[PDB]
Amino acid sequence: SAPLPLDELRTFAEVLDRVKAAYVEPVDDKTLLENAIKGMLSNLDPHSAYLGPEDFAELQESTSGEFGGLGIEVGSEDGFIKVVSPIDDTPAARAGIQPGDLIVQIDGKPTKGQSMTEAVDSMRGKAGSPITLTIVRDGGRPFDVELKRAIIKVKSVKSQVLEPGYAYLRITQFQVNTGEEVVKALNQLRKDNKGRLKGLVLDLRNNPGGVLQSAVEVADAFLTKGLIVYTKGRIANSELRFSADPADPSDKVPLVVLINGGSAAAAEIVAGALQDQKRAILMGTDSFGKGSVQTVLPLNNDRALKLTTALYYTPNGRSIQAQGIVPDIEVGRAKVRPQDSDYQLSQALSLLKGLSVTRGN
Amino acid sequence: SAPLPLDELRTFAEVLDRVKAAYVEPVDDKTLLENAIKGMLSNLDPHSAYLGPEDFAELQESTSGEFGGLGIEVGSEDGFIKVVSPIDDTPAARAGIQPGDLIVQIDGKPTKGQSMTEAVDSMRGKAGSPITLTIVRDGGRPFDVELKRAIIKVKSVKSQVLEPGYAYLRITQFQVNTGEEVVKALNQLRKDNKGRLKGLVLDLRNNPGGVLQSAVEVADAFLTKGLIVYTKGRIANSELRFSADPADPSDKVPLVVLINGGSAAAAEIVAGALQDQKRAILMGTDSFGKGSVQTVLPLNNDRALKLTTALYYTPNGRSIQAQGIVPDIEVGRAKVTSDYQLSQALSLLKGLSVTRGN
Amino acid sequence: SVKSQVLEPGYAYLRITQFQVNTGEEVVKALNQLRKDNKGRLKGLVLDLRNNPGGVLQSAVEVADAFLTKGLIVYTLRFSADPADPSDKVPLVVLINGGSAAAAEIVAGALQDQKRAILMGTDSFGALYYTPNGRSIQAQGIVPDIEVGRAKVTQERSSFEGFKEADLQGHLANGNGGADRPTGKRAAPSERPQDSDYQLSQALSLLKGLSVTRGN
Amino acid sequence: YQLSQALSLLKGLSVTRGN
Amino acid sequence: KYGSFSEDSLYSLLVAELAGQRNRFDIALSNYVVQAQKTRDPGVSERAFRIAEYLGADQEALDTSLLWARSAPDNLDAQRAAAIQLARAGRYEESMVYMEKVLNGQGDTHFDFLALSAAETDPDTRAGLLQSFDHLLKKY
Repeated sequence: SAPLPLDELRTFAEVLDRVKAAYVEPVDDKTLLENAIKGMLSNLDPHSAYLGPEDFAELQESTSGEFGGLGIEVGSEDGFIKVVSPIDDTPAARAGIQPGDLIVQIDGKPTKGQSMTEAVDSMRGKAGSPITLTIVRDGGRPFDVELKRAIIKVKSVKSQVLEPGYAYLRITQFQVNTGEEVVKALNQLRKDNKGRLKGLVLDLRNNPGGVLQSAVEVADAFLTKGLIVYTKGRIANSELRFSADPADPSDKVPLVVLINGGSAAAAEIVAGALQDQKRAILMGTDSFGKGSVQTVLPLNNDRALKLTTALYYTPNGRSIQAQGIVPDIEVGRAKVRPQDSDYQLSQALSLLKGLSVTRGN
Repeated sequence: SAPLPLDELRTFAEVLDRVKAAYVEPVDDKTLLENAIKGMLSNLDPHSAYLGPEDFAELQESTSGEFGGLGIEVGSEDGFIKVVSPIDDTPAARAGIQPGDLIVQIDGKPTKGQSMTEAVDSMRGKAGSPITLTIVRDGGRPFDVELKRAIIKVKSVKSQVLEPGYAYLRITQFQVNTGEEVVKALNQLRKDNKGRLKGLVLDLRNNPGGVLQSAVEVADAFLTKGLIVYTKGRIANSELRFSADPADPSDKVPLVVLINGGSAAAAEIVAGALQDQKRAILMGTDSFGKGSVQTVLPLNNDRALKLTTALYYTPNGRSIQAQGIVPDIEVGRAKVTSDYQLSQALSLLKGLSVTRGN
Repeated sequence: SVKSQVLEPGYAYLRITQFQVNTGEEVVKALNQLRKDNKGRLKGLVLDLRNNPGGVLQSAVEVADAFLTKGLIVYTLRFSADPADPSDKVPLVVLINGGSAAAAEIVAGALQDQKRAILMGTDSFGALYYTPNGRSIQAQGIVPDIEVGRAKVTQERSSFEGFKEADLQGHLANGNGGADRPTGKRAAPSERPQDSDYQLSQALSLLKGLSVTRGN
Repeated sequence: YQLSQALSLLKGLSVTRGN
Repeated sequence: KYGSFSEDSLYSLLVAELAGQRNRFDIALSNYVVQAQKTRDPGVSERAFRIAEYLGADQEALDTSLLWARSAPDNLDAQRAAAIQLARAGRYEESMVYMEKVLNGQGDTHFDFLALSAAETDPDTRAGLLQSFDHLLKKY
């Protein structure tokens, strides 16, 4: 059929032997091959990693709840540890960290080549510990930012009423049990406006994502027909298809979802499902474009490797990871109630009012 | 009698099989083997790396001054193309294009939409290949300029005269002939003063490094005896020592050497050779502080691997790796109420000349 | 009058700025204290005889002799040189700026004439007393062989810090086994006299250069 | 401002509805 | 266009290369012979046969040469090397068959040495080989 790439294997073996022979430190073959595994996994896909025995044990059970962390969720798509999203209600967000900016060094250690997992692990620490991050803002001059890491506990959902008849549902992060809270907030809001609403500006911006089950629950809340997300990957078990229950606490309210450059996989799932099913109107800026799903594959003996086993897909053929979510209307956030604060929210609320008026009664 | 790493190779084979049979995108074996080579080269120490075809070619262009180009170095200023410097005495730069020229179009595509690096690459190409570019100056009608790509030698050492009797040599980078260049400069330098130099301020601030032989050659050009630097490594060939020829064009003139925080291995070699030997006054900030002489071993393919063959040691026997040189004067960049550090160096040189009298 | 300091591991700073009967012994006192603070002969002493109105002539002669052991300090009645020099042999860089008048410059005068010290700073203020050579202090005043006008130097803080190889992960250990210094936050615990005053910084830098190239 | 903002709503609203 | 190593083939070839570089050449030859048997690919048989010939063994060389020649019928050098190795063992009718197969594609041919190797066997085999050679001459 086809010839084996024996030339490349021979070249690798000879390279290994020459590296062992002509190196400074006495380096044994075991370390060389372990580094080979680590680096092939790293170069193949930045999110993938080789969780060895001790790392596997650490992943099996959480160490402790005392450890806090900056909270920012990062991604190595740019070659450095890029800040995909500073989670709301967190010291990182309160600082000058803005999604899309890089992190060159952490506490004085450059992160030009180190893996994302190592950088994130070094980020987490004891409550109240100071830390200095060197952040390259849109290719500008690097600057140092001092932050105090602490335990992170972000309320999932926040329901306000921008105007009698108009709601506003901010989803900070897709933690567990987000579906229950979202449904309860929708119910209490519906009660607030006498069991009827004219709009609901679901604010999924600067969202670092979360549990896919909770995202599917949220997308179900507003939907009664069609699928939310379906996965694709080479392994047999890669495909996973999700459905929407007919019941809906939304009550057919016209919707406007706001998309900011800090959107993540789960927020992308909800936004893409709502947009593709023609049940919403995306209004913010472009999304981020992260949809890969990583599954830990058990190894031969008390080892494992986290590899990107599949990627998500919105109900249409569009793949969120490849292109992200492209909103129907692109409104750039800027300074001019929550409406009076940001330009995106004011534009969305005005659009909802205009749509309500122009639809007739 | 050393057994092969049977179990470890078993784990490697299992890992490669799973990676190929689980990763979403169909990835062929050759890619994963190349990634593994890159990984086991890069994960040992930061500087060791695996150089592919393009990386090896560009490194070869780096360590040797000559490279294919138009004889002009340019850049982008706030999204606008401006001519930076035409290299003198280069056939490609004989066109003598006006400084600050804004090339609107290169190779049939406007400069807009592509980064300055992409524009430079578009200008760059195989030697002997003519190119045509479109330029507009001061809002005038665009005109076509024809240029001839050729192999241009790039100078690495720049010489100047700051004060009558005092000079200044800046080594932007260490290349194959850099040492020789330095020597040449020194000669013409003394000619500018009719054969008498009262001092000299070598500038090695922000010098990323280069070939070791060039560093040894420049150090010997500034030296007249003793060992300049000696390398140590596990293998036999790495173990090496260098010397200094008695000849010295410098004429034993007072020397002040500047080292910044960006003075990497090759510049650190010259700095340490001139410091551990009482021959020059170091002044500045601590150097980057890396000593590891690497070797570009050529593989059966065009691509090659760069590995940290050995460390180097200064004449005193102290290794500068991971700690860096500590300048004697220890001057930091500041302002006086243009180059404060160089002004301090010149003041120190003049004061030393005066206190030395005749 | 005297006031000592240690600007560097081997570079004392014996301010005088005033001459009196006491200073004749206090100069040697502070010199001994500096010798004990830094063992062995110092690398170089900066005698900041600036803004000094003057004082008792004999005390000036005593200080001069405490710095040099030979020669005639000033002739007009002449003052000789004793064999005892508590200063040992330190490269002395006396400072004169314009307030150096009469007695103060006398201490400078002899030194500048005996080559034992270098007069750094702006020109000095300048019966009659003559320096060891024919040149006097009233005929033309003291003209320092190095003119360093007073100035202020303000270091600029860099937001971005250039990492050293100590920061890079998995860097090779030091060749000689010595400890590797990390690149932590760097600041001045106290504003040193060098960065505050330009003339003193120039004097210290010249002393360091002289010591590194020329012995002592 | 007022006219320009209405202009966005003048057509931005219609495209959201489509036809 | 490039085949893909199975897990066992990859592991065996890796350990074989390591053994060959560590001077344990017997392990390399054995692993390469087994991989030539299983995979049946040209390149593996090529490396196995070159290793076997360098070492100088006869049985492994013959087996690997046959596997290589069958796996790369296009390669005339493979065919003639297999014929030579087989002739080392006293078989020559297959040697002449392989020589004829090479004769289809123009290239260097080995006839005199094989004739010398076949002239020392039993009279019947040499007579049959000479008859076959004469018939081939009638065919050319």
